[PDB]
Amino acid sequence: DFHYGVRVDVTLLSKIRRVNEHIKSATKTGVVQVHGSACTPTLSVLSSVGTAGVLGLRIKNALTPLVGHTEGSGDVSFSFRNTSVGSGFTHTRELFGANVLDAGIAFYRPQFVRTTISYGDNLTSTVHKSVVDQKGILPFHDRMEAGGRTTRLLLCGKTGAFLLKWLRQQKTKEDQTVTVSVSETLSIVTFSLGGVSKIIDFKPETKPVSGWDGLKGKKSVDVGVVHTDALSRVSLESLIAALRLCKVPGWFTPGLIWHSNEILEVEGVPTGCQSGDVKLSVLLLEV
Amino acid sequence: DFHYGVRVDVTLLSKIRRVNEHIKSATKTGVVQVHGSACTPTLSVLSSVGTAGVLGLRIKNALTPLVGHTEGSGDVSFSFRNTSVGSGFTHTRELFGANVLDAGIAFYRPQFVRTTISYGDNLTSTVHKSVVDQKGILPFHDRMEAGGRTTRLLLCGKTGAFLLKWLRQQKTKEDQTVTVSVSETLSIVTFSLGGVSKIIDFKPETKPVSGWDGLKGKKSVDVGVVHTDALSRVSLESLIAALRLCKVPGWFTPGLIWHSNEILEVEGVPTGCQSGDVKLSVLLLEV
Repeated sequence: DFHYGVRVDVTLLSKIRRVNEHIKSATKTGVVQVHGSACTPTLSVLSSVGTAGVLGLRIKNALTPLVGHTEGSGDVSFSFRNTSVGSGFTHTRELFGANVLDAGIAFYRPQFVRTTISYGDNLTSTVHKSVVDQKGILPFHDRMEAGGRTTRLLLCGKTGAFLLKWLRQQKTKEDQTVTVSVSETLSIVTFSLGGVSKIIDFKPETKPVSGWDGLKGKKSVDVGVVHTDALSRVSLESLIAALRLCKVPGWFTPGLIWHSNEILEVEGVPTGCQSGDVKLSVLLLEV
Repeated sequence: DFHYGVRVDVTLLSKIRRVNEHIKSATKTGVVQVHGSACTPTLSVLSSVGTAGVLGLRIKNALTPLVGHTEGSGDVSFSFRNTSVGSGFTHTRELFGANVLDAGIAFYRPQFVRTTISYGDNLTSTVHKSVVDQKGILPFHDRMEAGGRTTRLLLCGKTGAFLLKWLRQQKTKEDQTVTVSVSETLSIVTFSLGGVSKIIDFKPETKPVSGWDGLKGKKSVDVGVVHTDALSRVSLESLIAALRLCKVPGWFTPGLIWHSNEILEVEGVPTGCQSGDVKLSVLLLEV
């Protein structure tokens, strides 16, 4: 019983390919998910990053369901690994392949997944079957649109690169916990590790803003919003990778957000104009 | 019309896996072939090596044909690339996979190839279809058993490693032609390149021998057979790789053979006892 299938908009994925090539090593061992409404589900990839971080690439409107699916009108949630064990098959690698003509993903019994890839020469194809076994990993990203007032920071290229150079030169063989804090009194965020610190000041926006709109901005000055002092102590490896993964040239630039729920999020803030169906971020877990 | 299929003895390939892992980068872009009798065909992989060399791994008795094939009793010859263009599918990579449970290759119209792989979890599988388009590359290896008297050389580990160290330290960015010659008068083989040479002497066997049996031997002395002076001028890149590819620890050790037909062959001479169904060599083309 073929309960649910979807056709993959490969043309859309091509335009987004650059984002996938930048995060590919981090997501090779990841989890691929198909979730949201049965009508227009989201395609997303997740994977751990360093000791306590979680990457999430989420692509809306890249899928069209096949007519005659049993379970409709409500939601959908299929979660599997993109690289099945033993295999030489990486879903996202092939979904984003350059020489890909068409692609589809089917589900059936919710324990099995079939991905069909059709290559350039209108002749070569691959049909990979596997198990849907990552039900524990939820699609917990394209959410929490309300609330607003959150403590967030957006650093420019110059400051952002300088912050990264500094971070990695503190790195050793073993991981360390970095405490990141934000002062509302002084408009300052400090990175503290071992016995050294990095201080960065920012211009706080008076006007009440939401998300990142109205903080760009990032030409030569560092901007931020803060309503309570914040303090987080996250994994250094996760931080480096997070800041490196969300810096996608011609696409995203890192933004830090302090969630009410102990979580520091590194988010790719769109620098361009063709990443509307895409969200990229890394949740840094409190250590 | 499913004209011809074969079941792959993965258990046998496992025991041989070590040979495949050593030549994998050289064969990634290679050609896979199924040839010989329809009853027991040979599985082999070919690929160029440097500017003018041809690697050939050939495995006998690793295949069992499926009952009901149209064309029988006579021979078979199917030649395709192991990495189809655009794909993330390498036949040999998956045929030799560790977590492989079973595998089969089918042919049908002689233009199409299907390889079915079944992984460890008796659940994951891959079905890759492609085109049989390398008809020009013939299976020209497990042949020429007669003739005999050929000029051949077998160097020990010490001499062989010293020869390789010397070769690669002559290497530059650009390739050069190395002339390799053999003197019957003096039992000596010399490697000449640019303006430097390496001289190696060997003990020639009186007793008339065939193939490599009766020249092993390779404990601490270099052995050889020569009936006419030989001179070859092959590609240096090809020579290095050839000597490096045919040196498989616990399996093969390089042997040089001067064929009557302008061709210098670098052959993996079995060092062990479990490589009976396998032949590995590289044909060095005259430059």
